[PDB]
Parts: sequence; structure tokens; C-alpha cells
Amino acid sequence: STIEEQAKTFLDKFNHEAEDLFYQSSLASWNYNTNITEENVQNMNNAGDKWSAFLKEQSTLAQMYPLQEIQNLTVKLQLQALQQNGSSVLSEDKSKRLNTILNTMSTIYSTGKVCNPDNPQECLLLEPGLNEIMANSLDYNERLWAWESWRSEVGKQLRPLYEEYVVLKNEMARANHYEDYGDYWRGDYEVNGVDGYDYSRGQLIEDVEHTFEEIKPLYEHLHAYVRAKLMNAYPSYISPIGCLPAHLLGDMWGRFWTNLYSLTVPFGQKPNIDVTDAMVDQAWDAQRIFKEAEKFFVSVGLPNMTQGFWENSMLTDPGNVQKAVCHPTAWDLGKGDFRILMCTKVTMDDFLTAHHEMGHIQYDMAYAAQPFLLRNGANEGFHEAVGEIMSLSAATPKHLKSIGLLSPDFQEDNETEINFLLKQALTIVGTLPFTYMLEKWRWMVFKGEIPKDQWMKKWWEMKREIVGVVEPVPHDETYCDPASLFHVSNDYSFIRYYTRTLYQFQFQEALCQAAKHEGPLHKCDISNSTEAGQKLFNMLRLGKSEPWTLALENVVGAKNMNVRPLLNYFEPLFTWLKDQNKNSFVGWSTDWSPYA
Amino acid sequence: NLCPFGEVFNATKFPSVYAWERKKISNCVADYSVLYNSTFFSTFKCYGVSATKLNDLCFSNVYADSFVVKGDDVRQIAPGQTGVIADYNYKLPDDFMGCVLAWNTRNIDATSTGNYNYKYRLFRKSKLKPFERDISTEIYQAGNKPCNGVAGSNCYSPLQSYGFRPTYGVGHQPYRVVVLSFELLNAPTVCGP
Ligand SMILES: *[C@@H]1O[C@H](CO)[C@@H](O[C@@H]2O[C@H](CO)[C@@H](O[C@@H]3O[C@H](CO)[C@@H](O)[C@H](O)[C@@H]3O)[C@H](O)[C@H]2NC(C)=O)[C@H](O)[C@H]1NC(C)=O
Ligand SMILES: *[C@@H]1O[C@H](CO)[C@@H](O[C@@H]2O[C@H](CO)[C@@H](O[C@@H]3O[C@H](CO)[C@@H](O)[C@H](O)[C@@H]3O)[C@H](O)[C@H]2NC(C)=O)[C@H](O)[C@H]1NC(C)=O
Ligand SMILES: *[C@@H]1O[C@H](CO)[C@@H](O[C@@H]2O[C@H](CO)[C@@H](O)[C@H](O)[C@H]2NC(C)=O)[C@H](O)[C@H]1NC(C)=O
Ligand SMILES: *[C@@H]1O[C@H](CO)[C@@H](O[C@@H]2O[C@H](CO)[C@@H](O)[C@H](O)[C@H]2NC(C)=O)[C@H](O)[C@H]1NC(C)=O
Ligand SMILES: *[C@@H]1O[C@H](CO)[C@@H](O[C@@H]2O[C@H](CO)[C@@H](O)[C@H](O)[C@H]2NC(C)=O)[C@H](O)[C@H]1NC(C)=O
Ligand SMILES: *[C@@H]1O[C@H](CO)[C@@H](O)[C@H](O)[C@H]1NC(C)=O
Ligand SMILES: [Cl-]
Ligand SMILES: [Zn+2]
Repeated sequence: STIEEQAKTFLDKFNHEAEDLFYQSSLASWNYNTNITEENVQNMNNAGDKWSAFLKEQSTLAQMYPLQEIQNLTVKLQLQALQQNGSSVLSEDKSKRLNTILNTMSTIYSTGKVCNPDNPQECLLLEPGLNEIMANSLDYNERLWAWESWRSEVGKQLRPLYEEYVVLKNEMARANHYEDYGDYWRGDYEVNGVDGYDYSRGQLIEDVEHTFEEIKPLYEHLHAYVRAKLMNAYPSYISPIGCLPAHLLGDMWGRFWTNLYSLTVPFGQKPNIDVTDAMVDQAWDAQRIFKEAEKFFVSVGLPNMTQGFWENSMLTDPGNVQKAVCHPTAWDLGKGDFRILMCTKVTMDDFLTAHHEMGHIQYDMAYAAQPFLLRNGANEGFHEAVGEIMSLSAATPKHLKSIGLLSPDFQEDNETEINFLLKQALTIVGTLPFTYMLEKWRWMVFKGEIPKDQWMKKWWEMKREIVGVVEPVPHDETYCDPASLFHVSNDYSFIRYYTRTLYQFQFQEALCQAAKHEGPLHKCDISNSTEAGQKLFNMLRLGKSEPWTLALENVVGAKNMNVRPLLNYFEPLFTWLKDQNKNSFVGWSTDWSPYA
Repeated sequence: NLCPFGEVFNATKFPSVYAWERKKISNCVADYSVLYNSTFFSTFKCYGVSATKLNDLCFSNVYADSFVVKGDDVRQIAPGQTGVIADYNYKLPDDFMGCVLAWNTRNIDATSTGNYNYKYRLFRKSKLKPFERDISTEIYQAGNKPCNGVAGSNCYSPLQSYGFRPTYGVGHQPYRVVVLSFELLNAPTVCGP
């Protein structure tokens, strides 16, 4: 028996032995995320520790077979993932210390409360306290308090823990044959071995910048338009040439500028296409929202939801009797078990969120035929690109009236289309310089380019330069504002949200193109198009088996990510944005600060 | 005297697919109005002869084989398959003349903690001949290593057990399967007036 043949029978034994432990570990994690009990949180970690102990055991057993001997492309990829030494490449105490600081960062982030100096009896945490302020408040001082308090309280507690988090994670990456931790994360996009489709960890930094360089003109005009509107909501607070203060940006971190729509709406006299009143006034329930969702995917050529999904998914707030987590999630427990956890409210936002997470399930139901190690998105940004394509098609007013939530007499002016694209722009393009600048800083910090004496000093140099945002109050190195965001404090890579935004519009344009769509790209509903469905299905089933570049070609017909579909989606807004800045200044001076 | 078909179908416990069982039926009248007059089955696909004129037919003796397999692997109880079960657990001949029956048994063959009794063979050197049966528990040699009666690196215990949980999908759910093989011979049993 050859080295390849032994590795194959090892993968055979592994798949059937991993399927049963992953289900037990995922069911235990479902028993906690739907039923917060101390019996289920210990049931969670015991099945989760057994799963990790099984992995680190099998990780070494995968190293029994040297990768250089394998010519089968599938078995080679699977053995590669299992041999990832990962956290096991650290010493016992350093690895144990690393696990401790990862939970505390998650803890002080999830349990950090800021207290009002005016009313010290009222102390709020991020959700719902601080986020509600940063999203709804219009008082400059009130938004300044909420923005700064979270960074001077939670972020300051995170500062020493993040310094140690970088050096310990760097010890893991270099011992795993990587340049830094940012190199480790960029390895998700790496394709090594396939002729003509290779893609290096350095290739990501090059391409994201080349596409970001071409993203600047649209964002520069959206910035100047939003800036002038914000000068009206905060007079004598914003310079018409300077950057936008970080606390007036819609949420705690400026990630999405959605909440500025009430301020930046082009034509506020128009009736919004928000059918939230229609959903509540028609006695719709959580069942109707998700059964209507399933109807969407089937009418495109995709399979139904399993009966296990129907009886076992949690689609409502579990009431006062059952305390649970309510983060909208789509569960793939394996062994043909697919579920969606969501404390659904009868609102338009949930009708689009139901289509997002159910898009994940259809992706999960498709690649379930792949082996256990290849049941995953082509890269980290593929799954969320699928979830948003449903949100895009389901948001069109033609789709709203085809379901019965929008009246047939809704007239689609060039104003209501500009209202919608501006609505989509504040949340989509506004987060791209944010996402890039964030990961760009993290990549440099892991690379050692930003010494600890100028972490926050360099952080805001890129904030004013790249995204166009200025701090409202001066921050020294005692703060750790990067770690004040969930993904940074919870060890989540962030470049996947930039790459998903580019993937999703390549998908949507090609799928609407296959659906013979003719009008504006934003006006496209994919329903009733069984042709475009099988087109997308050709990619969903591949999982992680095929290289992400190859899987991208089967739907879009391209080898690399492209920004032109994103540009073409926002083309009616970009020309109208050029007009609205005819007597306004595009661009920003990096030197203006809302202080002395 | 009636043929005891209910003794192979309505039986309490069923065997594992790797160690399946057979039951030979001889001289007795055969009432097949129990099977075709029943929407209870999840498969009911015949081979070699129709599903209705089997009432008026006679065979030397009929062989009823029964076992339990996951919902997905019922696909392999057909002539000429090459899955894990068809190759290492229960192989059918290309000249198979008979019917395959199957019905979901999640309520009685799947438990909360998982019914690990039902097993299947994953490793075996050489395929199975049609209607062959192997109860071997020998430590399978996957590499060039002697196993010395011990399992581990390049030596894998061949049997794997289904973990039948009642919340699995239709594919990973237990399905009791009974296969009715028909033996023809020039010798002088199972008719049905
Ligand atoms: C790497 O090794 C794997 C071994 O699993 C190869 O995949 C397997 O290739 C065989 C040969 O074509 C496939 O067998 C076929 O199975 C179907 C099942 O319906 C049967 O009808 C055919 O008659 C045939 O026996 C098998 O399905 C396939 N399995 C998987 C999971 O892909 C693979 O081709 C090898 N790749 C390379 C690059 O060497
Ligand atoms: C396993 O047990 C069940 C129930 O004990 C058996 O099903 C039963 O089969 C009999 C005969 O086929 C059915 O009785 C009646 O037969 C007359 C014949 O004229 C027919 O006209 C009636 O409509 C009725 O079918 C009986 O209803 C039926 N009961 C159930 C619950 O299905 C079954 O035969 C046993 N398994 C095997 C393999 O025999
Ligand atoms: C919530 O979790 C608990 C255990 O963490 C589940 O179990 C209950 O508590 C004990 C545990 O042995 C049993 O005796 C009870 O009969 C269980 N049920 C109830 C209703 O108390 C409990 O079932 C879980 N709840 C839900 C709705 O899944
Ligand atoms: C997808 O599932 C739906 C279930 O809502 C199927 O609708 C079937 O249609 C009739 C009329 O309501 C029902 O009596 C059937 O029982 C429904 N089937 C099921 C399984 O509930 C629809 O046919 C399914 N389509 C596909 C392609 O799977
Ligand atoms: C796709 O075509 C079908 C063809 O029937 C349309 O289905 C009907 O249309 C209206 C809403 O457009 C519903 O109120 C009817 O009940 C639908 N019929 C049935 C039997 O359900 C469907 O609307 C079309 N979808 C589009 C154009 O997006
Ligand atoms: C994992 O680490 C061990 C030493 O701890 C080393 O021998 C082995 O080659 C490493 N494997 C991989 C895939 O990095
Ligand atoms: Cl910040
Ligand atoms: Zn999602």
C-alpha cells in the first residue's frame, strides 16, 4: 500500500469518525445557544473539548502521511487542513495563557459597561445601550460620550491584553511556517499546486488595494455628499473640507452609515419601500416569513428545507420561560441536519434577514456530498456573499409586490431608485474603506511595522487618510480602539467582509445576466428564473474542494475578484453624486481635528 | 399453510448490514396482497419480474434477506452498485430477480443518545461476491504495518457503527430493508391461488 493509499483510507476512517463527533459537539452548542443553562454549558464544552481533543489527536495522525507524496488533489487538500499544527505548536503554558486572554477580551467586550456621569445609577453596555445612542442620538455631546466612553473604558482594559495577543499569536504563525498572523489569515485565500489557478498570501494585499484604489472615486463622492448633510445636523461642528468625526458616523465604530439615512435622505418626501407596516398589519408571523423564504429558493431550482429544519429550528424569541442567544445564525450540524436560529420579529428587516441565513442553508445543503473537510465555502467571504444575494433580490419593489407586501401602485421614480441606492450605499460602500483600513492596520501590527509606542497614533493616521474619519477627542497609546470592535477583540479576521462585497456583486450581476435581466442591476429579482439557479448551484456544491478561484469562475466567469459589478450597481448614484458635489468639496484634509 | 412473510418484516429486532441474516421459505401459499396493497413502504422496487403477477408464480424456494441501513445507502440495494455497503456489506448479483423493500424506522431504531448497535463494514480487502456475508472483526491492515492484533496507525478496526439520532436527515436515518430473492431450479413450491 502506497503513501497516498494509506492516507486515503485514513481520510475514510476520519470522515466517518468526525461526522459523529461534530454532530454531538454541534448539538451541545445548540443546546446552549437556544437554552442557556449551566447543565448545557458544561454539556457544550465537554462535547466541544472531546471534538478538539479528537482533532489534535487526528492532527498528528494526519502528519503521519507526508504531503509531498500525494498526487490526488482532493486527499492532498484534506491532509493539509488536518495537519495544521495551529495552537498546538505553542508550549503548554503559553498556549494556555493564550486561551485565557482570548476569553477575557471576549468577556470585557461582552460585559463592559459605561456609566453616565450625569446619572451614575444608569450604566449601559454596548447592546442595547451604547449602540442605541450612536444610532439614534443627534446630540453631539451625547454621541461623543458614548463613543469615547466605550474606548476609554472597555478599549483601555483591552490594551495590555491585545499587546500580548499579538506576540503569542505571532509565535503560533511563525512556528507554523508563516511570516506573521496576518500572513496566517491571508492563507485562507492561498491556492498552491493547481497550474494556472495559484494565488499567494501576498496576492491578497495586492488585489484588495488595486480594487480599493478604483473604489476611492465613488466613496470620495459619497463622503462629500454625506459630509455636507452632516454639516446641517451638526452646524459649526464639521469642516466642509475636513474629515467626518468618528462619533457622528451612525454606530459605535462607523462600520455602517445606515443610521445617517434620516439625515442624508435625498428625497425624504417620497414614501419608503419599507413594508414593515404591511407585515405587522397583516398578522404575519415568524412561520410566514420563513415559509415565504423557502418559496423563493425553490422557485429558482434549489431543493426545499428539510423536515428537521421545520420542527427543530428556533424561529421566535423563546419567551420569558427560556433564556437564549438571539444572534441570527444558520446551523449546519452535519449528518443532514440543517437549522436556523433567529428570534424573529415581524418586520421587513427580518424578511430580508430570513433570506440571508436561509441562503447559508442552501449553500450548506448543496456541498453536503463533499467529504467532511471540504464542506465549507470556497473562501471565508463566499458564504456571506450568498446570503446577501437573497437580500438583494428580495429587496426589489417588484419582488415586494410579487409577495404581497407592497401595493401594485408603487411608482418607481428616478428618486425612489436614488433613495434606495443611497440607502444601499451608506451600508455597503461606506464599510469598504473601514474594512480595508482596519485589516491594513492589523496586517501591519502583526508584521511588526507599528511599534507599541505608536499603535493608536498610526491607527488614526490611516483613519483620516484612507476612510476619511477623524477622532473627536485625542487618543494616546493607552487606548486600544481597534480592539473596541467585536471582530478585533474576538479574533475574527475582517478582510472577508471586503471580499464578500466584491464577490456578491459579481455573483448578482452574472445571475441577473443569466436571468435575462435588462433594467438597472439594482432592480433585479431572481425569482422564477430556474436557469440562473442551476448556474449558482454549480458553485454551491463544490464546497472547499475546488480552488476558490476556480469555483468563482463557475458562476461569474472570472479568476479574480472584480469591482466593476459593484461600480455598475451604483452607477445611477455615482453620476447623481457627481452632480450634488458640483459646488462641494470632494476629498478631505487629514490635518483637521474637532479639537485643539 | 401460509408463508411467514410477517416473520421477516414485522420482526422486532433487525440485524446489522454487515452481519445481515437470511431466511429460506419453502412449501407454503404466498399472499402478496400484504405488500402491494400497502403505501407503508419507502422504496418497493422490483427486479426480474413484475410487482403484481408474482401472486400466480411459483419458485423452488424464496430467500428473504433483512438488515438495517441508513436512508442514503438504500440506493445501493440494487444490482450493480459500488458503494461502501454494496462492496463490503451486502452485494447483489447482476442477474438478481426479486424485490427490495424498505421503510423508515427512526422511532424505534434511533434514540436520544444515538443507537450505535447498527454497524457497517468500512474496510475490507477485495469486494464481496453477490450474497456473500462477512462477520469478521479482524484488525484491518491499511498500511504495510503488522497489526499484532492491535489497532492504530495503519491498522483500522473495519466495522463502523451508525449513530442513529432521531433528529438526523432522511438520508442519515435508519431504514429497515428486506430483500426477497427468488430461486429457480429444474427441481419440483411458493405459489398463491
Ligand atoms: C482521488 O481519490 C478519490 C477516491 O475517493 C477519487 O474519487 C472517486 O473516484 C472514483 C472513480 O471514478 C469514483 O467511483 C465512481 O463512483 C460512482 C458512484 O455513483 C460509480 O457509479 C462509478 O461507477 C465509480 O465507481 C468515486 O465516486 C469518487 N469519489 C469521490 C468522493 O470523488 C478521485 O477521483 C481521486 N482524484 C484524483 C485527482 O486522483
Ligand atoms: C405486519 O402486521 C400488519 C398488521 O398486523 C399486517 O397488515 C395487515 O394485513 C392484513 C392482510 O393483508 C390486513 O387485513 C385485511 O385483509 C383483507 C383481505 O381481504 C383486506 O380486504 C382488508 O382491507 C385488510 O387489508 C390488515 O388490514 C393489515 N393491517 C395493517 C395495520 O396493515 C401485515 O401483513 C404484517 N406484515 C406482513 C409482512 O404480513
Ligand atoms: C433546557 O435545558 C435543560 C437542561 O440544561 C433541559 O432539561 C430539563 O431539566 C432536567 C435535566 O435533567 C430534566 O429533568 C427536565 O425534565 C428537562 N426539561 C424541562 C422542561 O425541565 C430542558 O429540557 C431544556 N429546555 C428546552 C425547552 O429544551
Ligand atoms: C417544497 O415543500 C413544499 C411544502 O410547503 C411542497 O408543497 C407541497 O404541496 C402540497 C400543497 O400544499 C402539500 O399538500 C404537500 O404536502 C407539500 N409538500 C410537502 C413536503 O409538504 C413542495 O412541493 C416542495 N417542493 C419541492 C421541489 O421540494
Ligand atoms: C412567478 O410566476 C408565478 C406564476 O404563477 C407568479 O405566481 C403568482 O403571482 C402572484 C404574485 O405575483 C401571487 O399572488 C399568486 O398567488 C401566484 N400564484 C401562485 C399559484 O402562487 C409569481 O408571482 C411570479 N414571481 C415573480 C414574477 O417574481
Ligand atoms: C507540527 O509540529 C511538529 C513538532 O511539534 C513537527 O514535527 C511537524 O512537522 C509539524 N507539522 C506541520 C504540518 O506543521
Ligand atoms: Cl476606531
Ligand atoms: Zn450570514
